[PDB]
Amino acid sequence: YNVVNDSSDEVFHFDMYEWYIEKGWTDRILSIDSPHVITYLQRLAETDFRHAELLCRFYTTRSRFFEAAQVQTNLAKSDLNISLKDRIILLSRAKGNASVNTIGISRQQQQQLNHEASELLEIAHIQDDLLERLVADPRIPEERKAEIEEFLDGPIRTL
Amino acid sequence: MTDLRKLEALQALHAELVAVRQHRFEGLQVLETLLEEQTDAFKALIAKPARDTKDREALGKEPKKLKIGEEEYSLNEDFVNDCLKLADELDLNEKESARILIDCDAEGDVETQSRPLWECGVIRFHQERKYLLDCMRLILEIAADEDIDAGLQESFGVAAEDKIFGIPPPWERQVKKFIPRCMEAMKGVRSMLQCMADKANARNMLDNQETLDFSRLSLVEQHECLASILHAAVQRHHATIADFQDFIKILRKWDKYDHFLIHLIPVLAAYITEFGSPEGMGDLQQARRLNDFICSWALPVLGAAVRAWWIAEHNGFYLDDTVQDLRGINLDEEDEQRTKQFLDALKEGAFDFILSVAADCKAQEWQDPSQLGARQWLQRKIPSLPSEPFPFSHFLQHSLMVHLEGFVDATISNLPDVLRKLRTEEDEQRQLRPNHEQDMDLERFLIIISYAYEGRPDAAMSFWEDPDSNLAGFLQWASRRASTPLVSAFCEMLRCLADNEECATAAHNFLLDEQSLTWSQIFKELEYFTTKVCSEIEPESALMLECYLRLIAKLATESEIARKRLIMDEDFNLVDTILKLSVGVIPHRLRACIFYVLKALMIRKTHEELDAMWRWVEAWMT
Amino acid sequence: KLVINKDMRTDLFSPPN
Repeated sequence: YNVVNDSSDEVFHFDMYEWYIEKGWTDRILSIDSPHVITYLQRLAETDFRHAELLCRFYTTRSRFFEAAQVQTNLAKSDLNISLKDRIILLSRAKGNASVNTIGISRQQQQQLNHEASELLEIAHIQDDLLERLVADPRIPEERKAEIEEFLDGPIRTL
Repeated sequence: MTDLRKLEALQALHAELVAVRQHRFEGLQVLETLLEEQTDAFKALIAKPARDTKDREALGKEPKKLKIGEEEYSLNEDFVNDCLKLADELDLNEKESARILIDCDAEGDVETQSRPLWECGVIRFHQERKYLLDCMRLILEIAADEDIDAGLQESFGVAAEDKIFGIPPPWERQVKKFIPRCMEAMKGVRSMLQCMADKANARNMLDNQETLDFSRLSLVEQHECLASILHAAVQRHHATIADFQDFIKILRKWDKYDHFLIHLIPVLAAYITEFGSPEGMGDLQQARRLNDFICSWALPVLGAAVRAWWIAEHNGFYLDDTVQDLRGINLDEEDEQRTKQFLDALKEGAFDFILSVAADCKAQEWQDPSQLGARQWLQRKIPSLPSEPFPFSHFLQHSLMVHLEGFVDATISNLPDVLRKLRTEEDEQRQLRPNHEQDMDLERFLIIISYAYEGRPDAAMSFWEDPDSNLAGFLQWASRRASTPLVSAFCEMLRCLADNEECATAAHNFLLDEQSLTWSQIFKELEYFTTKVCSEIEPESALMLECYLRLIAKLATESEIARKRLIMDEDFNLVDTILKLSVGVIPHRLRACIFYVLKALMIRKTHEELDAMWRWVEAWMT
Repeated sequence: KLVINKDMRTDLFSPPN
């Protein structure tokens, strides 16, 4: 592992960040002082959920809660393939992270994000309560249930 | 700014807490916004990720581009060398260590301090723990402030339960408790400080001397903050017997006397108060086991003091037989056992250690020359501090004085017969062998009482409000016929119990007749010594004269009735006696005390007093 | 923003196509 960390090959270190993510070694990746890994995540954060989650962990441990709430909220409003329940977790985290002070950011900007995440989380829970009840309902034909699961187990719908 | 880093976030947060503490609520809305952004910080007090090999080998393999979170940075042969150096000195992860160094380049503090880049990382790392821990003390301190709005006082209270102690609020709700994390947290500070001296001494045996001194100061401050946080948490009845046993074992395994022991003293005091005294876990059965458990020690004075405090605090149960159950238990045997244990603790030097700690706590760089040699004529056998620059705080001193006054009240209201028998034993010992110096237990105890009651008139008034209480009873009983040391200790106590004018007037009215000490005997002894010197003198007589002069000066500076009476009293004529004593062959201390007494008497005077003073001066100088 | 429109929906109790 010395030979690994003693390298200056950049495509290599990118390939190793991806490999650590694959194997699940949050142990060793979260323990890198470097910003090089943060910058690498900032480009692909809004591309994949698993990468965004890593980026948000780096922000939170650095008391940058508002920036994580921003990543999580945009990810919940996006058209990436994300389940409704995963979008409930993202909003719930963003709601908490925007409710606490982050230095350098105005109280107004925090509250406006904590409010957008609170409303979207309220709608998401309604949608989850619906989807669950509809799937379990004995009086609903199977043919329709599959159709319900397609349109409700994804991005959050209007009221 | 708005996008502040970890360091700037804690530094700004600290300023806000001081505002609310200094009666400035202009940042209420801004304060709550910071606690939410640093929620993950308050959860873990102090935790450094272990040095991993994955980052060590990867950092040096491709030291070209670094990715931390969302931003990206470029590593060069110069910066990469600082990461490995910082990680080795502090044993910190390469990723976390790099982030610290990156914060310095952005803020650009290398020019503000003109130091190597790798050294700044050590300071920046210590600053985080300082504010991260120091800010917690302000939260609990403000949550207990009674001079603020009740609503705001409760906001910081519930917040600390969840942010610091990790306890959710009442309106909601695998995890580890706070104490076990705090104990392990303080442990890391000790191991880190120990390894620091070993490595530092090796290379020393440079431009980093001041940095090492600042790091040691930050470490001791963080340890004091952790101790205060632990004390506050224990004050909320959030402990158990396992933590108490662990703390007792850690104390038994104590090696050297230093500031850490003085910081932990109040922790054990609060532990005994919550468990030993009937003001907490009032399980009488549980207290019996702890008594035998407390009653191996690498320092006997510590065990003696602990046993004395435990006995003093636990003797409050056996006062009456109506508030608790005391059936099928003998009293005389337990009383004799506690008495012999307290006597053994005294012989081992419990009060001596307490007095040495109290003295070392208020060690001041400069002292007023009007009180030189006061309370410094005993036989101190306890080793002193190494004199390193580790100044104490104010809240710690306040808590120490409060605990000492509480212990004094308990010992006075629970063990009067013990003090009586000790005084009689000392008297008979001094009588059967005057050539030898008996023990100074009572004098040391009175000096500790004086140190406890200093600059606190709210507590000193208790000795004058109720003249029929136990406090006034002991005050009047300690004024009977005794030796020079006891009289000097009582005079010093009276002098220190005159922080204001009301207490000074009360002491004046209580000293004069309305047997206990009276001004008549004082002036008689003064005239006797004057005639003896003018027709040798022993140290005890000089000490008594100096104590009398200091007491008179204090009463004249604090009280007005005494200043107006003694100045023109025909039966005393203190001025003539002090002048006849000063014109004699005596050391300079007595002359200085007489001059200070004259100054105090002449602090507020009129034309007639000025004329009389000038007449006396001319008559005695011509 | 809510807008009720009972007019044209999709029969929740009939399959598609």
